[PDB]
Amino acid sequence: SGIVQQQNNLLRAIEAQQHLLQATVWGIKQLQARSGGRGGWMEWDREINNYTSLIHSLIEESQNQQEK
Amino acid sequence: SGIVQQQNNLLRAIEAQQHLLQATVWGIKQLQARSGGRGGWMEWDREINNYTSLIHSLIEESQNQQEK
Amino acid sequence: SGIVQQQNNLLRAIEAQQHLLQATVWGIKQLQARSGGRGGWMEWDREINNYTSLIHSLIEESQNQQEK
Repeated sequence: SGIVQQQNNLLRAIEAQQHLLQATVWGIKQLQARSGGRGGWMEWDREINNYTSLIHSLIEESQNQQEK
Repeated sequence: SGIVQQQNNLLRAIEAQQHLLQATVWGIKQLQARSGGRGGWMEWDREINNYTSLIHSLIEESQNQQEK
Repeated sequence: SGIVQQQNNLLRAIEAQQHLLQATVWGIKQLQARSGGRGGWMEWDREINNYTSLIHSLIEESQNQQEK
């Protein structure tokens, strides 16, 4: 199954990009900390965290269905 | 078709990550607004918007070919 | 193979999102340059660059296995 191995490849790419996205978000948080504090960013944090949970969920789902 | 359902899973992950990317971009825009204004960021906005159109396009394409 | 063409579609989406991610990272770097310099961001740069290499690698891998 070149298709299956390829699907794992795409999943790994998404996983890697998620890590990149997380580091990018962290970069922004550090900037916010300088420039203004982070109190006004609670809802933004929530949106990002929620999307992260959604993505992690989909990765697990892919691994779950991959697995048997 | 575990392969097809799995492909939808990957598409959903990309869709979710796009939402995350969009929120992340918004975070940067707010920072730019403080720190310097946004006049010098028109071309950057254009590049991001263009890539967003490209991505939205690919999502629709995937859904289009999914569909029948 | 609607599945194969669809897999290319997903790969293209990831490729496009990578370009978006790269532009987003650049946006943050410019902000850091104003607000504080970039000396303290060497390790962050390294993490992002490393994840970018990992992603580029997976794209090539997908294209490699696509190809024959």
